[PDB]
Amino acid sequence: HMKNKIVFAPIGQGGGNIVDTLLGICGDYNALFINTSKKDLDSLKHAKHTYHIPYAEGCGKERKKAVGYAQTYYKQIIAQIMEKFSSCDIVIFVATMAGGTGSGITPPILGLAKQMYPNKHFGFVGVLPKATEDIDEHMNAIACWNDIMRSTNEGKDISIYLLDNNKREKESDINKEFATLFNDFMNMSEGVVDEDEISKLLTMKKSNVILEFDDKEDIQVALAKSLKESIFAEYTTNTCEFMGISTTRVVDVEAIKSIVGYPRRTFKGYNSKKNIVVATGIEPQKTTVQMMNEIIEDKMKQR
Ligand SMILES: Nc1nc2c(ncn2[C@@H]2O[C@H](COP(=O)(O)OP(=O)(O)O)[C@@H](O)[C@H]2O)c(=O)[nH]1
Ligand code: NA
Repeated sequence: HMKNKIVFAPIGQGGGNIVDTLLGICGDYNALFINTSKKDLDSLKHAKHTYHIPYAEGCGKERKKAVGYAQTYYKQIIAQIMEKFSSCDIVIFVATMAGGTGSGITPPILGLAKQMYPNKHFGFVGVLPKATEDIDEHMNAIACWNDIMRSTNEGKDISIYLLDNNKREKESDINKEFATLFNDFMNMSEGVVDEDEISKLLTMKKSNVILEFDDKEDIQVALAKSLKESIFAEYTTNTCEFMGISTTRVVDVEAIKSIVGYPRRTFKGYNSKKNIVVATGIEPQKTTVQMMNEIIEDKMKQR
């Protein structure tokens, strides 16, 4: 259905882990696993389709060697995706940003795919490193972000799911939680948020965030705890474009808007299992990303 409309393009070990985790939850998705490391690809649990960059191996967080291996295979990689999954409207790229092949190869491949196939929708799921990681790791994530900004009109051309490894102790938890959040998002159509409404949310440009909250505490309090604990990178703006809401019981939607952010269009529905809010079209969290430059400059001066 909506899930078969989506094809993931995980690039690198971390991005491969996330999509693999998601497929473990639900195999209704499509994915082409891209990596310089044949080892990582062979070690995947649920990869039916993989693409090993020829004559390549793991790049040990060196993004310019990743490009070295990949640059000549960019088009065929895109050929693989678009012609094997020709009936997929939405191509979501998934990559960690501090790595070598995820960080260095995703922005050229994404940017090129945009130009070759203009009428498909493109998403980017990126993962910000922990603050304790070193200069190179942060320099890689800055370079990754900037390459995508420069290739997508500052995030305006694509959907952005921005994740923060600082928000959890284990990277695996980030993997599990996002995989859960995205699939719950996709299952909102089970008064219901319809598929076209889910489609609108999913394909909305700029930065998207998915939130779930409990029905114990007050809803303003309950959403506040979700925002604070969100695996997504923090946003400082107070508006968004489209908002999806699917809850177990009747809720004050305006309270949700005051806490999560004010949308110009809302889709509301009900489900029997989760209380989920999706904010889409949030301005790309450049402020949160800018902090990496602060880490770089503070770690640099330590030397
Ligand atoms: N959330 C999450 N982050 C990861 C994972 N693996 C790696 N990372 C992050 O990405 C960086 C290493 O990227 P990795 O994907 O292993 O390198 P790549 O294969 O060259 O893209 C580390 O600094 C981590 O911050 C993962 O499985 N989950
Ligand atoms: Na499912």
